[PDB]
Amino acid sequence: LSGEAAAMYGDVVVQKTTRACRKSEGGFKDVNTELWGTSPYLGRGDGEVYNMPASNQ
Amino acid sequence: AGGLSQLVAYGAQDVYLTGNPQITFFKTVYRRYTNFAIESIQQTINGSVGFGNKVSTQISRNGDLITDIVVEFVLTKGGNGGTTYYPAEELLQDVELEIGGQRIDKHYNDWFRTYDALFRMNDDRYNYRRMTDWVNNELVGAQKRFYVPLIFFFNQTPGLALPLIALQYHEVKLYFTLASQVQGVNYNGSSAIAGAAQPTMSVWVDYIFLDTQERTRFAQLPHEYLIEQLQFTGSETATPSATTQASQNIRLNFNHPTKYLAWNFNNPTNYGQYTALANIPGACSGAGTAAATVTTPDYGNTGTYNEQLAVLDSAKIQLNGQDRFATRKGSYFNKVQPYQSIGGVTPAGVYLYSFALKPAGRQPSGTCNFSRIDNATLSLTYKTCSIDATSPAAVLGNTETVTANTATLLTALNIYAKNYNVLRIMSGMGGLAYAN
Amino acid sequence: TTQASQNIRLNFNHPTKYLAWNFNNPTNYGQYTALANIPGACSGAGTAA
Amino acid sequence: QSIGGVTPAGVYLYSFALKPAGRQPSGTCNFSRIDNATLSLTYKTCSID
Repeated sequence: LSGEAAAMYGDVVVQKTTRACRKSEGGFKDVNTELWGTSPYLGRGDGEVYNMPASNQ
Repeated sequence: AGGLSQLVAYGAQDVYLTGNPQITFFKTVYRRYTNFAIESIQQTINGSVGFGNKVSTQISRNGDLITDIVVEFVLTKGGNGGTTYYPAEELLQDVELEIGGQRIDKHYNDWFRTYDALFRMNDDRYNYRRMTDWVNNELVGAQKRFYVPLIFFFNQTPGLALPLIALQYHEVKLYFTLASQVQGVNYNGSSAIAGAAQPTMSVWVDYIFLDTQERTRFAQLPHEYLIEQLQFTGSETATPSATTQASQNIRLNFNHPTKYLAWNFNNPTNYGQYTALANIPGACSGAGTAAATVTTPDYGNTGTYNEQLAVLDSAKIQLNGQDRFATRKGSYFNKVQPYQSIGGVTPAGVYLYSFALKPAGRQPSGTCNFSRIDNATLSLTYKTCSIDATSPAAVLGNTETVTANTATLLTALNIYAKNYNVLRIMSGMGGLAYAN
Repeated sequence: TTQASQNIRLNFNHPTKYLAWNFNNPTNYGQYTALANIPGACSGAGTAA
Repeated sequence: QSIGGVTPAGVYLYSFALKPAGRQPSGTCNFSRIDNATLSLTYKTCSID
């Protein structure tokens, strides 16, 4: 390291943290995304939403 | 004279009991309820039914709500009286619940055998056995039909009945795995029973049919249901025969607000054997006679309440490397936690620790959130298994920190967690709020 | 015939000065090594007993 | 290097601190930012009589 390179060493060479949530007081607040079939079949059954009076009658 | 001699004797200590009264016990006000009818019909099962086979059924959307689902089996017993032990739930090796092809829960035959060890109590557990075993000293060749009720989030309270009205797109289905070996039916110990018949099964689904004022409501309003899940994977233990009490740290890998943890130790070759075998009444085949052997249970009596034959000496649970509570001996988790939390009797070899005041209910009452906890561990200490199982003088006459030499076979550890999640139904699309 | 290995997962938090460990014989307090028929290494070491 | 004494066999130490015997902090391993810490051990083969 040169006098100048050394300040940049810290900023560039030394690895940065990829997981910084401490697993607490914060934690994995983002990793809980909903499980839902990511767009089901909307054919057989859609009429109970838009044509409901017909189903009830 | 008479009751009025008590009634008129009103005083200072009654001002907080009957002064300015709020309720009267002798006129009930009843609530009027929405019209519905209960109907259960058979579903069609896909796949070949048999030992070791996997089958599934997709639930026809004939009803509005799904409540109880019962899996019906017919079996012929392949052995003599006392050779079976809840064979109906052994056969139902597991069941997986999906809503629209997305996992909600999954239960295993050992759980079913652990659930009635913990939560199903009095008459219903005896009746449960009546629905799952041969309980009248029946002989080989006897055939009967069995009723194995499922215990998913939606069947034990109508309040969580599964909403088909509002689940226009996610079709609900069940996957079943059938056991390759059922004791006293297909196998006797490790030996196949020649001529044993294949089981036949059907699934009954209890549909609720609603009227038009409320059925309209269901289809139009969003819903969020607070539901339960079971978390599970197994592990093995080290159980010493002599000179030491072994320790074992079993790392917990659970998520979500957990109402309780429960576990058992068993011999994986004998379904429901959670204690050591011994040459005492009901504790092994032939017990009390010259023909007694302590390697095979007298199966119909596999369950016992004699904790002396249980392997566990003590257990402690740590939260983020710190003690969650001080170490307890094994009989605490077998007798006291279920006394304080459930109100039944837990058989020896099955243990529960609650975080909840009343885990048997569905109203949340205290939970441990294992998704915000760095690590948690179940630290076990075992009894020294130095007692000759064949000598009643030693089996029935020793100290707490020792148990029978046959306890060394109880190598299978099953740790269950029972938690909460939220089922969201939005404009016909269903799924779960948290995936952890 | 083998040299077994373990990967022990640690449960620590907070600023740590050091990690220390020992391999104990749970039946004999403070015993952290093997026992042998040499002076001070086992009971009766060096004699027929 | 860290203490300046003799440690009986079977007891092992690895320090993060330059002077762990004292109280003045002299370097630490803050496990609050280490999500998976593992101690890997290899054993010697127990073949000597």
